[PDB]
This record gives sequence, structure tokens and C-alpha cells, in this order.
Amino acid sequence: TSQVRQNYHQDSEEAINRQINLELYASYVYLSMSYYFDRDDVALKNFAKYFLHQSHEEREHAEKLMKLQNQRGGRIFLQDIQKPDEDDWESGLNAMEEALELEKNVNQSLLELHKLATDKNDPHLCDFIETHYLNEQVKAIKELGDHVTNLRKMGAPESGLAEYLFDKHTLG
Amino acid sequence: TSQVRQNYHQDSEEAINRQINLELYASYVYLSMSYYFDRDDVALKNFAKYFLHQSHEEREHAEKLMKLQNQRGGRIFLQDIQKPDEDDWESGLNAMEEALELEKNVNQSLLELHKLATDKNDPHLCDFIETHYLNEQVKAIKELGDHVTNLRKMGAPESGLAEYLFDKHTLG
Amino acid sequence: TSQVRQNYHQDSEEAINRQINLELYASYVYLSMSYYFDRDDVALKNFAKYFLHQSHEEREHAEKLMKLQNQRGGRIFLQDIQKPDEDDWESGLNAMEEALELEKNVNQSLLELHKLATDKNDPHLCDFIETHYLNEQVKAIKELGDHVTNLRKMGAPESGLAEYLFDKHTLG
Amino acid sequence: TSQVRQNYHQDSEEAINRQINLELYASYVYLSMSYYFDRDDVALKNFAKYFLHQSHEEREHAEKLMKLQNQRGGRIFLQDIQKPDEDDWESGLNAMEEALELEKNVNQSLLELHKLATDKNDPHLCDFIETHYLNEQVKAIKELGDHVTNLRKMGAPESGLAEYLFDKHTLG
Amino acid sequence: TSQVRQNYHQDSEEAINRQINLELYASYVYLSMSYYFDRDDVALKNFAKYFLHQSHEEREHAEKLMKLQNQRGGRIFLQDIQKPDEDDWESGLNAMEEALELEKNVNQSLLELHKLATDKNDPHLCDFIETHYLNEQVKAIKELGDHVTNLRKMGAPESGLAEYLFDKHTLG
Amino acid sequence: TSQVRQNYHQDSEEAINRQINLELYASYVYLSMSYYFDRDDVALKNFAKYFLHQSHEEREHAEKLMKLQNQRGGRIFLQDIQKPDEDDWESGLNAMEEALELEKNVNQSLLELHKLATDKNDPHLCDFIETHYLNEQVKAIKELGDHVTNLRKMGAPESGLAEYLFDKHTLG
Ligand SMILES: [Cl-]
Ligand SMILES: [Cl-]
Ligand SMILES: [Cl-]
Ligand SMILES: [Fe+3]
Ligand SMILES: [Fe+3]
Ligand SMILES: [Fe+3]
Ligand SMILES: [Fe+3]
Ligand SMILES: [Fe+3]
Ligand SMILES: [Fe+3]
Ligand SMILES: [Mg+2]
Ligand SMILES: [Mg+2]
Ligand SMILES: [Mg+2]
Ligand SMILES: [Mg+2]
Ligand SMILES: [Mg+2]
Ligand SMILES: [Mg+2]
Ligand SMILES: [Mg+2]
Ligand SMILES: [Mg+2]
Ligand SMILES: [Mg+2]
Ligand SMILES: [Mg+2]
Repeated sequence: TSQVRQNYHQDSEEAINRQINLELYASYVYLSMSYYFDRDDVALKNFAKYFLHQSHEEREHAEKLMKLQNQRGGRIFLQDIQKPDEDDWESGLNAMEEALELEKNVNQSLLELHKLATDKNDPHLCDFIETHYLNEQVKAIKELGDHVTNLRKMGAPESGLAEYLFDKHTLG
Repeated sequence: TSQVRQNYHQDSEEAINRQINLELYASYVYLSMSYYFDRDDVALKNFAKYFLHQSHEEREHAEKLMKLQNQRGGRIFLQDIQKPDEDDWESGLNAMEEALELEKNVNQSLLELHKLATDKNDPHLCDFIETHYLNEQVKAIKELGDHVTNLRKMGAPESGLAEYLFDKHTLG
Repeated sequence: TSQVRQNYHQDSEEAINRQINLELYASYVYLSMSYYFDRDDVALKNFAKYFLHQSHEEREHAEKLMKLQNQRGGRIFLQDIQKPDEDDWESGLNAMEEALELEKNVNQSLLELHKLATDKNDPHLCDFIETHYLNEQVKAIKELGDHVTNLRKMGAPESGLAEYLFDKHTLG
Repeated sequence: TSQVRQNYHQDSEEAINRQINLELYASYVYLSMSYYFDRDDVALKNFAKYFLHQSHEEREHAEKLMKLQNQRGGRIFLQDIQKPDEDDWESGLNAMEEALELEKNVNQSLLELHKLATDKNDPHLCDFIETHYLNEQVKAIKELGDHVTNLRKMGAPESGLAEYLFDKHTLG
Repeated sequence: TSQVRQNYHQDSEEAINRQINLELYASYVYLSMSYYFDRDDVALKNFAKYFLHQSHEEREHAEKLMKLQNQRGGRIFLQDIQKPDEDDWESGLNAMEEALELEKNVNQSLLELHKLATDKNDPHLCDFIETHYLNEQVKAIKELGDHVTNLRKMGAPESGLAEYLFDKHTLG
Repeated sequence: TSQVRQNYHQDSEEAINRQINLELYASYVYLSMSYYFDRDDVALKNFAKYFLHQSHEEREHAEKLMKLQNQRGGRIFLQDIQKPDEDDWESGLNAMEEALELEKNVNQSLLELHKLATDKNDPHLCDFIETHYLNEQVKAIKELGDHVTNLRKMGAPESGLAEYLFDKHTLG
């Protein structure tokens, strides 16, 4: 048992390792999306930039959880980072829709983690998740929903003009 | 169901609409108080300024709740904003006493909202209320109590000199 | 009778209290419109910003009338602020049309108030209304008319691309 | 009953008085440690500086709890501040080990306080403890563990060179 | 015997340890007074600020004696810091009167310490006490006397207006 | 066939996809090493910083290859990022030795890629590898070799003083 460990359940420690892996997976999904928009046959530079930013933000999310694991005296166990579900993301609209679904899934995982920290009477961990993760997820989800809505209302994905103009005026 | 909605109970959504209305009501109470002190037969300019600031702060409180409703995928339903309970607030002391009672009532509503968010296992909403509302209410209530105490100790409301001097030295 | 009161008819006093309420109603209508455009299924952030500005400007219009009432020795009597006629504003174009109708109804009230002040031989009150309100209304009405025209010519509300682009290039 | 008091259980109020005393005790322990390292026969100036900083931080912790007691309408009852358990702290390693044990004991007290605030449905108090105390304690404990580890790995306390070099390179 | 010790009598060493405790007691008395004035039912923020400053100055007075003990090769032995004689200080005037008595009792201790240092032919210790403590005590006593006089002449403690105005104009 | 593709053999495309994966693996290995040194029972913060920098540099190396694949009209196919071979890196010296082996294995991959590009008469690809990767690998290998040498000469890993001092003076 680590000299620093106090009020930190084994189940919590295991759940934080699972969460680390999910944040790293999200970073990888966004990396894939970014470079799909960099293809010469897609060529939406501001979609590419938006998703590369999101990828680097998710890596920060993962590192902060690694820091937390060590702060509490848990032990980091890394797992393979699974490739994304697609290699071709089809369109700007579809990529936004997929991102929205990813962020809801990551939020579900975080909510389940909070419920476990609540059940184990770990207020530090509950505060960590609330302070650093839950409102980030609500903001992300809202932003992605807004983007999906605009793209749909503009006529995407069948209008290539719509996706072009959104790239310029919203993401640029 | 909104595309962004996740872990957001209908009861919570309804309670946030009620809270919006209460914050707007508080803004209106303070507006009324401000312009009572602007009367030529009351003429306490720093009481007027203090309560106008409080009115604009309460409007911000209401707008942040409207933003939250949309962030979570709830739907804003506005209701009439009821006029305050008085048209003549009698004195600087009485207005402070009434403000103290208003802020305790708004805090009770917020505490009931937090209990509902707890019961519905909505940690995001609990964090929102704690972060942005509960300590604002504790500080407000403490400040108002301090003002009531000083005004009483100085001889208000029968001493018009007391209210004059408090206006200058504490509120000015 | 207030010690400051001079040449201020009771009918004028009562009409100013009605005007205060109407300005506060207009503020509330614009607040409602603002947060409709903040919904995730509407998501036009510059429409939201535009209407939130207008909301805050109408609050200032009410506050200036409250100040006037006290300047002239009238007594403020606040009334409830009725909720707007819609909860869902349908589209950018519809909201602009509704705003245009609201501003013509507020102008009609102000013109009736000026007629009263004229009939009661109150030149200070006539000057106040002219200086601070009547050209503000003419400018607002003209701006809203211009916005309605552009949205219609662009193809709104059926073209969600029209409303998107208007949000960006006119309101942004 | 104070005019400001709302949702603040007598048990909570009593627990905050106990916590005030513990923070003041921790400040005193660190004061003692600081001046042990200032002895001519110990003479580790950066150990002395490190522990004097910690002592002044603990006094701030105590004052913030006193402020909270008054904010909520409780009444401060101070108790004697007990002298530390040692007069001679033996070594840099031993002092760090003792500090680590002190901070775990203070964290246990805070966790028990949070459980009481949870049981009494006092979300303001729970937020106060999470926001201002629990992560401060986790960081402190982690830092102290890191220092203990380095000192041990370097050969302390039997190596006086180890303690000298740690004083210079980590604490200096 | 410490390698630095020279001309430092055991009785002087022991008296310095008593003085350290007394300075830390004085710090605690002022801390208690400060937060009495922070209560919502007292609410004199400049009395609170004044006494919190004095609290921090007495901690520095203790720390300087701890430094001296080590400079001369004496050994620090800390004792418990007894709680003050009151929990409720009654009024601004009463607290000032109590402070004046505390500072005359600390001065008497210091004068007894100087007599000891004189009787043990310790000119370094006599100079230390004179340079750093005796005029500080004379200034403090004179300031407190001045504050007591003004409060009494103004009508305290029966006049809560007196204490309010003193808080503002002398302590603010 | 992409409209941009010219002189880019399928084998080269496929080898670049393998290289992307290997760079992302290297990033993950360094991330693991970093947070091993952040453990409370290891506690070498400059080893942690060093390896976290290397992690971020390997992510940039992967991103540049992804950019290249699109520049040449190849198609990115991501694969899972395998977890590192250890969870516990044992010591500063062992981690450096493991890193040195990792960088020689990445160099061997790059040299095989250059041979392929040479055999397919792809001078643009040869130049890319030389300009951006081969001297980076030589510098990295040389730096790691230098670090291994110093740690061994200092007495690592048995001397925890050696690793402490290396952390401070070379990596700090
Ligand atoms: Cl355009
Ligand atoms: Cl005065
Ligand atoms: Cl060295
Ligand atoms: Fe994330
Ligand atoms: Fe509020
Ligand atoms: Fe208006
Ligand atoms: Fe503390
Ligand atoms: Fe003193
Ligand atoms: Fe690389
Ligand atoms: Mg993001
Ligand atoms: Mg306020
Ligand atoms: Mg919180
Ligand atoms: Mg306007
Ligand atoms: Mg009504
Ligand atoms: Mg500390
Ligand atoms: Mg003093
Ligand atoms: Mg005792
Ligand atoms: Mg490198
Ligand atoms: Mg696999």
C-alpha cells in the first residue's frame, strides 16, 4: 500500500485506469478525424484544425487522470489504445455526429465513475471529476450539438457548399 | 428529446425554470428598492446604488440559469415576474431586513434544488449550484446581516442621522 | 404632494408608470428571444447576442423613466412583468418580425404619452420623450425593417443557409 | 439563533470549532519543526524555511474556517493549542515522516467533517471543504511522500550528506 | 553545551522559553478578538482588521525570540498555547481595554526578563530586549490608551454610533 | 487513385502507415515512463518531465507522417497503439536503457523505410526521411547513450543518490 493512500478504494483506482484508456481513445478518434479532413479529396482545413485541437485536449485529460492516480497512491496500468471505428468519416456533418456520440459515451463513463466515488464515500474524487471533467463534457456536447444543427440546417452533407462555408465561418 | 440531453431529469428541468423566475423576481425587488432611495423624500444615493447593483447581479444569476437549461437540453419556459411585496420600503434598515429575508428565501429554493439534483443523481447540476450559487448566497446573507446590525446599533430607523452616515461610510 | 412637484399632472405620472412596465416587458421579450437562439436545436449565437443586447438596452430605458418619475416628484408603482406571447420564436426571421411589431407597439405608447404631455402643457416631459425615446424608436424600427428585408430576400426562413449567413455577416 | 443561520446543524458548528483547533495545532507543529532545523547543531536552513512556510499556511487554513463559522452564523469557541509531540525532531527524514503522518491525520478529520456535512444535507459546507481543503491535503500528502522517498533513497538519516544535499537541491 | 553558547545563563534560557509562550498567547488573544468583530451581530470590520494585524505581529515577536534562543545556543521548549479568557469580547471599547491590560502584562514580563538579563550580566540579551521589544510595548500601550480614551469620550460602549464611527475614522 | 498521387508506390504507402503506428507507440512508451517517475515511491520529477517531453515530441513525429501520407495521396489506416512492455520501469537507469533500445528499434524501422524508398526510386520520400527523422534519431540515441553512461558511472541504480543528483543536475 502506498504511503500516500487514504480513502481510495481499489474499485476507484481500477475505474480511473479505465478512464485513462477512454480519454486516450478519444484523443485517437479526434486525431483520425483531423487527418481525414486534411485529405486532398476532402480538404476542409478548419475541420482538420478543430479536431486536432480536440485530440490534444483529450491527451491533457488523460494526463491529468494519470497525475490523479499517482496523487492518491493508486498505480497506473495502461492498456492498448483501440483504433477508431472508422477510417473514412464521410463528411463534416458525419464527423460531428460521431464526435457528439463519442462525447456522450465519455460523459456516461464519467457519470458512472462519479457514482462509484459517491458510493465509496470519496469526496476528493467526486470533486476532481466535477471540477475538471463534468462541465467540460457538458460544454463539449453542447458545442457539438450546435455544430450538428447548423450543418443540418445549411444542407449538409449533400451540400458541399454548406460544409465549405461552415468550415470558413464557424471553424475558421 | 434534445440531442444534448443526458442524465437530466424532467423534475430538474422544471425546477430550473422555477429558479429562473425567482432570480428575475429578486432582480425586480432590488430595482424597486433602488428607486425608493432615489425619491426626493428619501434621498439616500448610496442605498440606491447598492440596490441597483444587486438588481443587475440578480439578472446575471437568471441568465446563467437560462444558459444552463440550454446546455443540458432542457427547455426554457418563462413566467410572469411578480411585482414586489411593497411599493414604499420605509427606511434603509427596513429595506436591508427585507433584502435579508429575500436572500434567505432564494437560498432555501437553491437548497431544495440541490436536494432534488442529489436525489436524481445529477452531479453536474449539483456542482453548478454549489459553484455559482450557494456561496454567493452565504456571502450575500452575511453582508446583509452585517448591514442590519450596524444600522440597528447606530439607531436606525428613528435616527435619520444614522441612515445618512451609513449611506456615506459603508455604502459610499 | 412632493416638494419638487411642478407642472406634473397626475395623468402623466400614471402614464409614466405604464411606460416603465412596457419597457420592462420589452426587455423580457428580448431576453426570451435571446435564449431561444441559444438552444442547441437553433444555435444562432449572433441572433442570441443581438437580442440579449436589446434586452439590456430596454432595462436602461425603464430605469431612465423611473429616474424621471422621481425627478418630477411622481411616485413609482411597479406592476408584474407579463411573460412574452411565445416560448418558441420559430426562426430568425419570425423573431425579427415579432421584434419589429413590439417596437411599433412601444412607439405607439410613447406617441400617446407625448400627446398627453402636450395636452397637459408639460414641455419638460415632451422634451424628455423626444430626446431619449422617439428617435431611439425610429432607429430601432428602421434597423429591424432592414433585417426583415434582408432575411426575406435571402430566402428565410425556409433556407437555414440564409439564417446562418445572416447571423454571421450582419449580426456578427 | 443568528439572523444569518440557515441549514447549519449544531453538530457541524461544533465540528468546525474542532477543525479550527486542529489547523492551529498543525501550524504549531510546523513552527516547532522549523526552529529545530535552525539549531546550530542541525543547521538545515531550507528545511527551516520549508516548515515555517507550512506553519504560516496552516494559520491561513485556521483563519478561513473561523471566517466560515461566522459566515454561517455559528459561534467560534477556541480551545488551547496543544504543544507538539516532540521537542527534538531527530532528522530531516524523521521530520518529513512526522509531517506526513500529521497531514494524513488532518485529512482524516476533514473527511469525517465532510461525512457529517453530507449526513446533515449541508451542500455549502461540503463544497467549502472540497474546494478549500481536500485537494490541498492530497497535494500536501503527495509532496511529503515524495520528500520521504527521496530522503530514504539518498541514504538519510544516517547520511548527513544526503540531508545536506536535499536541503540544497530540493528545498532550496 | 552548544558550541555557540557563551555568557548565556540557564535562567535566561528558561525565561526566553516562557516569553515565547507569552507572545504566542498574545497572538491567540488578538486572533480571538479579530473574529469576534467579524460576527454578523457585531460587524465592525476595521476592529477585526486591526486585531488580526496585531495577531500576526505577535507571531513575529514569538518567532524572533525562537531565533534568539537558537542564536545563543539555548534550546526551545514549547508549551501549550492557552485559550483566551473570553469567548465574547462585549464591545469595541471592552476589547481595547482588554488589549491594553494584555500589553501591560506582556511588558511586565519583558521588564522582569530584562532585570534577569541585567542580574546575569548579559548585555547582548539586554540590548535584544531593548531594541526589539521594550519600545514596541511602549508604543502599543500608548496607542491602545489613545483608542480607549477616544471610545470613552465618544460614548462607547452604549453608543453603537460611537463604535461605528471609530471603526470608520480611526481604524479604517 | 488520388489526383495528387505521383511516384508513390503502394509498398511505401503501407510502410508509412506502419511508421505512424510505431511513432505513436513510442509516444505511449514515453508517457508510461513519465508517470512512473511521478509515483510517490519513485519521485524523480525531472525524469518525469524529460520523458513527458519525449512523449509529446513522438506525437509530433506521428502527425508529420500523417501529413506526408496525405501530401503524397496515400490513405491513412490507423492501428491500435499497443501498451508498453512494462508497467514498472525499475529505475532511472533502466528507463534510459529501455529508451535507448526503443530509439534504436525506431531507427531500424526508419532505415528499412529509406531502403524501400530508395528501391522504389522515390527521392521525395528519401529526402523526407533524411530531413526530418534520421538525424533526429542519431541525436536521440547519442543523448540517451550519454545519459546511460553518466548514470552507470555515478553508481546507478543501486545508488539512489546517483539518480537523485542526475535528476537535478542533468535533467533539471
Ligand atoms: Cl459567405
Ligand atoms: Cl462622520
Ligand atoms: Cl551536488
Ligand atoms: Fe476527455
Ligand atoms: Fe440570485
Ligand atoms: Fe424601449
Ligand atoms: Fe491545514
Ligand atoms: Fe509581543
Ligand atoms: Fe520518433
Ligand atoms: Mg474538447
Ligand atoms: Mg448580491
Ligand atoms: Mg465543487
Ligand atoms: Mg434597441
Ligand atoms: Mg399579474
Ligand atoms: Mg502545506
Ligand atoms: Mg502590536
Ligand atoms: Mg495545557
Ligand atoms: Mg526525442
Ligand atoms: Mg489490437
